Amino acid sequence: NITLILFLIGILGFVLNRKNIILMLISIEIMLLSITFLILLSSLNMDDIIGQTYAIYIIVVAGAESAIGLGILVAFYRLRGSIAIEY
Amino acid sequence: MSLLYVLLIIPIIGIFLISTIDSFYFFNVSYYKKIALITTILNLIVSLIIYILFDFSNNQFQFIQENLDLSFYDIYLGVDGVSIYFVLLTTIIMPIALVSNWNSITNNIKSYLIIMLLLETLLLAVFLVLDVLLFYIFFESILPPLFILIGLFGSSNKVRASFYIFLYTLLGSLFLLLSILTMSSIVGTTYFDVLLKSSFEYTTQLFLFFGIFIAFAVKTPVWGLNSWLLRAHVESPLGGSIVLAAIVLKLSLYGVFRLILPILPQASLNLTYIVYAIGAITVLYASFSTLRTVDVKELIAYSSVAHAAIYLMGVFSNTIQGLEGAILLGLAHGFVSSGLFICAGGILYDRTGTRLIYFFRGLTQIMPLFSLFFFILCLGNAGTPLTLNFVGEFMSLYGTLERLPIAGMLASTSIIFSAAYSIYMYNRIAFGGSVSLYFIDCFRDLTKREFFILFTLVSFTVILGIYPSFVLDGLHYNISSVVYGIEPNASYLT
Amino acid sequence: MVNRILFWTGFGLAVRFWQLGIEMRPFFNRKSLWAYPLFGGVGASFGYWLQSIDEKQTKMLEERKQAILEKRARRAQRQAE
Amino acid sequence: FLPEAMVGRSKIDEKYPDSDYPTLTDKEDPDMNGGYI
Amino acid sequence: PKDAVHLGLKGAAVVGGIGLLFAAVRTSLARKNVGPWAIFTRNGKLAATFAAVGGAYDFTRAAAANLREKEDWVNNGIGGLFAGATMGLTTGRIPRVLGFAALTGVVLATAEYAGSGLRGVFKRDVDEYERKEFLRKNRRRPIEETLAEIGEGRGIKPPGYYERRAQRLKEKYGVDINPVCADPDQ
Amino acid sequence: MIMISILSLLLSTSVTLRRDMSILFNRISIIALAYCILHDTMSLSFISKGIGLHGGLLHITNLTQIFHIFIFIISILILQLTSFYPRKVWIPEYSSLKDIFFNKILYYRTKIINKMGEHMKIIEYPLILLFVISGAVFLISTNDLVSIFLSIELQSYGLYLLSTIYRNSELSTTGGLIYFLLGGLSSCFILLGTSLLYVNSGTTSLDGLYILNSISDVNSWYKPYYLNFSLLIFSIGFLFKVSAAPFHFWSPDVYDAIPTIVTTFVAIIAKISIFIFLLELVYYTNSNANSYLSEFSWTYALLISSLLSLIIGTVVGLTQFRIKRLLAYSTISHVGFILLALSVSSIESTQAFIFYLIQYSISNLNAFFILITIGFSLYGYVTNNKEYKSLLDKNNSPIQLISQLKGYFYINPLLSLSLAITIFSFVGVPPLVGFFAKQMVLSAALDNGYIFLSLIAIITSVIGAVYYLNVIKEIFFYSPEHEVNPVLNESDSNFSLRILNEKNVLIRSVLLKGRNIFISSPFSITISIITNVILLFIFMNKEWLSMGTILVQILFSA
Ligand SMILES: CCCCCCCCCCCCCCCCCC(=O)OC[C@H](COP(=O)(O)OCCN)OC(=O)CCCCCCCCCCCCCCCCC
Repeated sequence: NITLILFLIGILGFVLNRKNIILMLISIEIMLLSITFLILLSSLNMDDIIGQTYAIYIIVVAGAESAIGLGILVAFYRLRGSIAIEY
Repeated sequence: MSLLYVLLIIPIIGIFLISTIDSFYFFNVSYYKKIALITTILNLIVSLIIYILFDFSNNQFQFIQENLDLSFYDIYLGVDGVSIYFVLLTTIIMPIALVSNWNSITNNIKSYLIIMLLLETLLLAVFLVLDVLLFYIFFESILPPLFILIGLFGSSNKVRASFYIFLYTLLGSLFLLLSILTMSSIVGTTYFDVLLKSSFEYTTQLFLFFGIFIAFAVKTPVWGLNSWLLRAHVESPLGGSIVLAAIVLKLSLYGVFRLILPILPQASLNLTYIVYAIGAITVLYASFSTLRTVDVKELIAYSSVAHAAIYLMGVFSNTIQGLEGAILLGLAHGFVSSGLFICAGGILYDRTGTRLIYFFRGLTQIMPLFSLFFFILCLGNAGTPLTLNFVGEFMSLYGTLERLPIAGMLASTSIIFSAAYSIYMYNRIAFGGSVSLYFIDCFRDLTKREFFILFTLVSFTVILGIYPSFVLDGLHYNISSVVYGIEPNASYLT
Repeated sequence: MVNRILFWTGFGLAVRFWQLGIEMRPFFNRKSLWAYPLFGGVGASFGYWLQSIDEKQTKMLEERKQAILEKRARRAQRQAE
Repeated sequence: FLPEAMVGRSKIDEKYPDSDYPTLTDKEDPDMNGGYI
Repeated sequence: PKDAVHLGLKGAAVVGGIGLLFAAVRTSLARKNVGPWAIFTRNGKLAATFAAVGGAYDFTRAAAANLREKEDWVNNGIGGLFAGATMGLTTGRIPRVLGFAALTGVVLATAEYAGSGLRGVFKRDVDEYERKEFLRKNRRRPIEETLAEIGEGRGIKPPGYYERRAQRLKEKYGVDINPVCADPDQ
Repeated sequence: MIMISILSLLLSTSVTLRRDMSILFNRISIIALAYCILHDTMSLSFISKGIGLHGGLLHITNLTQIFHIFIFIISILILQLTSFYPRKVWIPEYSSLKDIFFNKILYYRTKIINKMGEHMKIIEYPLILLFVISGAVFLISTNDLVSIFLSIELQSYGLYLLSTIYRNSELSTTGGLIYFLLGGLSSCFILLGTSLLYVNSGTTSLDGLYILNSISDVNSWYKPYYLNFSLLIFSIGFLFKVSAAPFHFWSPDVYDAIPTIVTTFVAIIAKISIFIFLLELVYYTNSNANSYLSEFSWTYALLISSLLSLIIGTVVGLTQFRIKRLLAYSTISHVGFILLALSVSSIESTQAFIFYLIQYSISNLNAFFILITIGFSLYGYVTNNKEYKSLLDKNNSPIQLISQLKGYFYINPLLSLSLAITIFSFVGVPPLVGFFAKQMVLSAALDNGYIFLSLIAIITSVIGAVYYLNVIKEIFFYSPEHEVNPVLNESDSNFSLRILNEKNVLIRSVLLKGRNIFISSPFSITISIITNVILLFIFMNKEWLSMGTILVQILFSA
């Protein structure tokens, strides 16, 4: 239930935000944690170590994609000098 | 290598020689025009050889070559009476179209000749294919060469014209394609010899009819779907216009014989009163409209609309006379409309640079050879006897009157208005005062080239107008196969 | 008129022709003339290969049709009861 | 984050002016012939 | 039968709710600070229009069903006619009223006649090989079936046409049929 | 083999900083992918709906292996763009086989062939290229929910990297940001859909999910609503990655901003892997009995997107003036056709799906190849047009506007005809391969009762044809704005070329000009083969169409 509310918070990050692109990166991190938390709790209910394994690979991949996204942001910011959307 | 496949191969060799001869000789443009002309001449020579060997009373498709290496999309060619004369008309017309532009292209001559030669192979393929999908593939393949012909060699408004003829034809053909795909799904095949053997259910026939008729109405064209013809046939180069009016208009007519009369006879019988209302409306509205048209080629283009309505009414008459009249009128309109476009788009437009009728007057005084042929073509466009135009109009209108008298009478009224707009145009150009005061320079009369592409066209219509049997003899048995009905005492002999 | 080798020999010949036209290079210069046999030779090789593929495809499709009438038969015979 | 000359409706408006399709009134064009006196 | 008013309210609510969704996005994408109450102030017209089309559409088809006492494709096109008309009324242009009515009524009618698979086509649940084979080889049919669809005459003169022809003329005109002999000897 | 090549290339790449190695590394990647084709050609000698591999986490089908090879062949063709210089010098005195294979030619090539162009100096470009391929082929062969997620991220993250690898272009970094940010949101929906399957079913195995679906399709306590709803959320994320409407806004911006050579790979490879993956998942989840399951079938999201893509792709393309945005919208309309064929789950539509995907990939490849070749050809031409001067990233995207193609028929008539053939294949004019692709999809949709969608497909096709015609009109109806460069042919501006034998001894010395500078053979030949496949398909259709027929029979084999 908490995991569902957290997914909304990550969803709501995209609704409320017109100009903060950094918040877009953070809202993906919230969504991914919410989905991993749901898998972890379900894996506990169904006594299944595969759920924990799936969550570990989501942490690995979401950590890997955070680094790519920050690198892409750095290449973007090197040329623009701002992460602000003019709106 | 069947004679029919030879027909499609010669124009492709001409394309090869046209586009490679510079690697063997700066080559002169006259060379390209001579390669292209001889190419079409040998194609005409082959079609004449086929006609000598053609048999007038065979229900088998003739000069077919066995493939037996079946694939998904194979090209089978064959000819019978209903297709033999359309093939001949295509082979006669295209050399005349080439000569009609001999001097008036002057740029991108290689592209013009390659496009013209490719159009011949495609249009011939349309009349020769023995499969309904094969029919569609060639009916549509001509749009991109047609689109690029107008844009490369057309007049000032050729951009709007090329778009109109492309999008009208595609949109209608897409509805014909839907109808064709339904047929192949039910039957498993679109080959003529086995699709005609099948029997579609009435409501299937009804919905198959709308899909096909929507395409054939855009291509006839019927009135209200004819904007593309007004634009394309006028903005096109003269050769394009001749091919567009004398060959391309005929594909929907030949397509009624292969796509609706044999498989959709119940739908055709039950919907004739809708075809005839549209056919009657087109005869009147077009005739009144061309009476007020001020562009000479658009007036001549608009006449094609009125005559196409008459042979469209003939093919739906279910009578022997209407169907023979429809092919004979479609053939007759091919020669006469070709001559009238040469007179307007070739003779007048090259001398003056304009097509407005306001600027022409008294041309007979300085140009008596142009007026002599122009009058004979204005008589033929009016359906005067001893032209193949009368034999076709009378037989087409007789079938229309017998099938449904109210439409026959209205379609009959075209005897007045065809004469009306044809002679009125003729007088405002050849007669009607002395030579127009707008001409500063005097004009020369027909050149030898102009005389002989008109004499040839007026010879074909007149000889066929005195002895139409040359064509009717090869239509009697095949036309009989497309009739739907039975007599009380002849049906079911025992 | 669908011969695999004749068509694909010509296809390779047409590829060279279109290529030279695209480069706006002369179609027949005598020192380059070895290329048309080469292009048509490789084209002929592709079509001998397509021959063998078509043979195996025909056998496999023919085998599938038998399995389809076979399935319809034993279903229809089971319905006879 | 992209320039106007690549995504702006402004360049589309230049490439396809609304003026290219003449709209008028019975006042200035009663005969619907384009204002032809 | 069906409740025309009740169905229209459900019709008005369902497609008006999406308009309320699209209205909130406009407010969210609004640039100047207009607050949260511009959902019904600046974009309330948008949501109102949606609730009107959906109400007009579901009312009339249900109404057309009651008037015709039938359920077929005609009712959705009729439903789409007023649905299309309602949208045109917002622009205040008569050609917009007719054209959008024509557009909507046509698409929504061919959608019901054809039965677009957007929710799923109907499964025949039969040997689909057999239906094709029957349609493929039904190459000759009893003459009566054709006579029902195409009728008599117009060149379709089955054996026995002349006998019934006289009977029909006698019943309508009261005139006996008897062509005169063309031979003086007879 | 793809994994050995990636590791081996990386090790060789790790210990070098020389940007002149970039062209060589690209060629080795072509050689490496050729071995990958060989190993997968070896693997097709079996008939099976599927063989689970490697502990059941992967699987192999005849379909899977056919499309591994297709992905490899498309990647080899695209890799030519970074493996051969765009222009060459040709002369009749160096055209014999004895010349090309025993003699050498010498001239100042650097400026002529653009030896130091940006697309020839990125060492790691072929390596990131192979990483995307690995994600694509792993996604095809994926049999498990976790394998699905890992493969889609592997392919997706590589595509973000490729969109940004031109790190000095403001356009490319901007496009990389947009794809990553919206692509990362799309990946949450895929992970959310996969997770909802696991939490309800208790398995990550696609086999087990199909078994659960199959028994639940009967005609109480644990009614399986989760499967359709989860796959609906799962599918939405995959609709973003194929740029299907209404999830398509990102692609016209990303495709235009990133360099054209990058756009070629990015806009082609990803659709093939996702669509093929979706095809199997559509088949095994397709309910037979008309029960409560079929009414909530997730595949309506595919049918709605096909409808929305048919309209958006054709209507919005009407006003595009930039050539790469038009291609992006032209693609959206074509995935509309592809998604219709995937949604109708018939034998006919699956054959149509398989054929349409391959022929569109080949055709879209040709359009990009022709567009890059026209850009490399304008080197010997100049223009005074004020619009062209104000273009950004002219080196990365030489052709950016349709107006730049004005009178290209007078600059290179036969190359312009190849463009026209390809575009006419996009509209569906017979007897081009594009027509036959649309024809099969329409016949299959018509035979399954999809009349309304078939009618919208034909109507949107006429609208789509308008902007296709608009490209053709600029090439053929007008005289060009580009003039040949005067200083390239000025009767005294001639550069020198030496012809030398096997022993580096002089043979001849020839003075050359700009008219001796031609398009490189790899690009002209690839355009020429594909153009002739499009044009001559009606004579060569038996094997190509029989392959898909057999593939569908295996998939449908009761
Ligand atoms: C029976 C089944 C047949 C199936 C098809 C078989 C092939 C049919 C023909 C397809 C295309 C063939 C093209 C043939 C011409 C190629 C040779 C050539 O290079 O011609 C060049 C010509 C002039 O250009 P050039 O002389 O180089 O420049 C001089 C400038 N002063 O420039 C030109 O000629 C260009 C001419 C205009 C373009 C052609 C007409 C429009 C074609 C649209 C293409 C797409 C549809 C293809 C349809 C094929 C037929 C259905």
